[PDB]
Amino acid sequence: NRIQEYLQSSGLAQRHQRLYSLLDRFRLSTMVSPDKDWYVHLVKSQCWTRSDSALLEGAELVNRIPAEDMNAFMMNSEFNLSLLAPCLSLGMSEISGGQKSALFEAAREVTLARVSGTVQQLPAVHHVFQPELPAEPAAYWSKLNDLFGDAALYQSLPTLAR
Amino acid sequence: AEAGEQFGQLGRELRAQECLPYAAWCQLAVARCQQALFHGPGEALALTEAARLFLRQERDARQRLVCPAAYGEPLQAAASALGAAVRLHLELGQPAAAAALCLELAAALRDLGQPAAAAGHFQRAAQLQLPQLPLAALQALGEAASCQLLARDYTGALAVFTRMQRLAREHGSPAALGAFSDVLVRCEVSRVLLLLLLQPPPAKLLPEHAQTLEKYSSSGQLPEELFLLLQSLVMATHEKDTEAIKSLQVEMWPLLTAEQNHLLHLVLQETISPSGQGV
Amino acid sequence: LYVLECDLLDDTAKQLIPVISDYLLSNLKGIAHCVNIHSQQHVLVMCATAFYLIENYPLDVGPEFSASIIQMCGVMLSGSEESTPSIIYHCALRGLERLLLSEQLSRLDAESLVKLSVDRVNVHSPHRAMAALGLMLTCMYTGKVIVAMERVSVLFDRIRKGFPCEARVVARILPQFLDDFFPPQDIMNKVIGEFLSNQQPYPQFMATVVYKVFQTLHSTGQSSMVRDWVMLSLSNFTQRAPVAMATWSLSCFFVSASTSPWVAAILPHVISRMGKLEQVDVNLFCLVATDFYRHQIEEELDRRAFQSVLEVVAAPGSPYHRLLTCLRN
Repeated sequence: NRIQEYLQSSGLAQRHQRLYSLLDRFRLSTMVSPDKDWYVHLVKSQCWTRSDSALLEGAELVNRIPAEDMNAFMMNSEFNLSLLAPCLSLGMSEISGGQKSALFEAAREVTLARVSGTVQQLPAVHHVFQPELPAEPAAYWSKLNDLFGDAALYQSLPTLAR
Repeated sequence: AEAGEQFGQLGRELRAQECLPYAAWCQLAVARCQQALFHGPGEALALTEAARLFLRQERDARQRLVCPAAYGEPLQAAASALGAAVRLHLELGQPAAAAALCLELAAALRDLGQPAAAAGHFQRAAQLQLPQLPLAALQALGEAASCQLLARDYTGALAVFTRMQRLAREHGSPAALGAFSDVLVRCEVSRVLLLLLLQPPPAKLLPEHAQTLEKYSSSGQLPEELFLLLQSLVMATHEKDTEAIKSLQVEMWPLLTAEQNHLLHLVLQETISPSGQGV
Repeated sequence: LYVLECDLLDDTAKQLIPVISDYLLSNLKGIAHCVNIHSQQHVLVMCATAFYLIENYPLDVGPEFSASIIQMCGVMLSGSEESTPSIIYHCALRGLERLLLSEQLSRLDAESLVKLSVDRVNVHSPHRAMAALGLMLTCMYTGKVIVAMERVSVLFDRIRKGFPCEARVVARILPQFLDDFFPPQDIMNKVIGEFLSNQQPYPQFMATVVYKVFQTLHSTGQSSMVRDWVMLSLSNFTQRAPVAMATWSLSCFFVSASTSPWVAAILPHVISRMGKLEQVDVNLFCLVATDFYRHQIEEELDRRAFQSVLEVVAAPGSPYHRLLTCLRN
């Protein structure tokens, strides 16, 4: 039961379905209308995750929700920040066609909002980054080691720089 | 005869004062004198010297001092002289010397920022060398493949890599002879990366590429760690597990050359962000 | 090039143009097949001045020169990847493309090179083929079913025997291309036919093609024409390789033919999860099917054909069977 639970509690059961089927086979041997709210929920399932397999398609799905709801969609946490680059890339593609992009305007105001947001966490006073021995100041360098050493923070930087 | 020596010392003096365009012109003059004397080796040497002087001119105008006013002007004269020298060599035999001159021209073009023409000249040199020096031809084709990867001609690079693998297998054997084993390893890794990048359909999937992809789904001459990482990469790109390619790309970085690191980066990039969509 | 660019060359200077033209022909025939051997910058220059002479001085050079040079660089385009460097190939092709796009070319010469366009589409290198795709595209947008049937055919082939980058481009330009040169009924078997097949490496790219062709019909006064075709080809959709592929293609076919604003806008989602047969996939398939059935089916007695066809392959646990359960009530 623990083995079965662990496989299902992770993606291994989906990755290895044949093993899970065999284990379960051994286990038994032992004895609605598609409205706007539905669309928002569906894209919410795909565009609120950490998967980067389909971002070009995720950009189009978020491109179709109402413009007024676009801002709250991207500002809200658990939104894939990897989608911002496709969102700006696709939104610009129709600006280049002459139209007004609700997506691009809602996306650039999200990128700068996050760029400003992660600057507030930087130290108030900036010192020259010394690759050799960044240890002469104590509080400042210790303030970066727990900042650049955070997976939730460090991963957020290049995915926002893109 | 005496006119040739006069032009020779003129060119030597002009190169002494570093007015090397006129030194190359004097080398062309002494090459013409050798033509009048029907001395093929001397004419080939004179044309080689003139081409080298012109190439140094273009290098100075483009590498030493990067002059935006330079429009590759002495490069044309260098190419003309080198073509004349290659034609003379071939008409007197010695395809190895012509291949060497073509390699020199291809290297010059590659340094000057023209990967496509460099790859073409490298392939020409390899074709000139292939009947007699298969290992030299393989090295020239490797330079051609590197240049084609520089010019972002990924399918041409894949074709060149496949040709090199075939030539190495059919000439360096069964196990390779070391000097061909490294060529085969480079061919295998580069071809695997290029096939993961391009992802040919069944119509374009040649039997050789299909066999190579089958091998990665045991290790001929690849190190076991590199072979295992390549197999993991192939499975991940067939599975679309971007985290897997990210972890592998971090892991295989020290084991790959800069060229292969670039190819793996391209594979990862085309995985997350496919090209051709227009966005 | 500077001298003849815009200077109103005096009719006394009509003794210069033949000299350039004679030099142009006398020095291109000896290199027209072995360009790689000779200097790249040189041959680029004859092509540049030759193209300007035809475009701007058509009468000064005899019509033979215009014809003799189109074939002259036609063999340059027809060379191998080694016999013609990619620099020379793209210069001549774009130069010829400009020559056709400017009506200064004679009718005989204009139709002389439109034939050359179709030949060079089928080359191994994606960029040489994609560049030749542009030349043919202008050659056929300049003239405007007897011959355009062939051209659209060699477009569907490139989606089939081309790399994903090469195939995605052709798939993106097809919906406008079909909307321009054929009436929707003239080319409608192919678009569905090429969508689902075993000789189709990228049915996910063709999924957008059927979508845009359907949407450009649904919003342009043919909201019932697509209803005939989905009913016509549903039996074809029923039999298609793996069951998951069959439902996936069927699920995205109803999406392409659904007029609901929030169902016609979820095509990327179903394309994203391709070949998946999870609970959400069948749930999505049933939902899009009934919303095409319940909302926008033809009439009350046309549902019998819909009910008859899908019942054919109904199984105990098949996604089709669950669709009957929801559709029955």
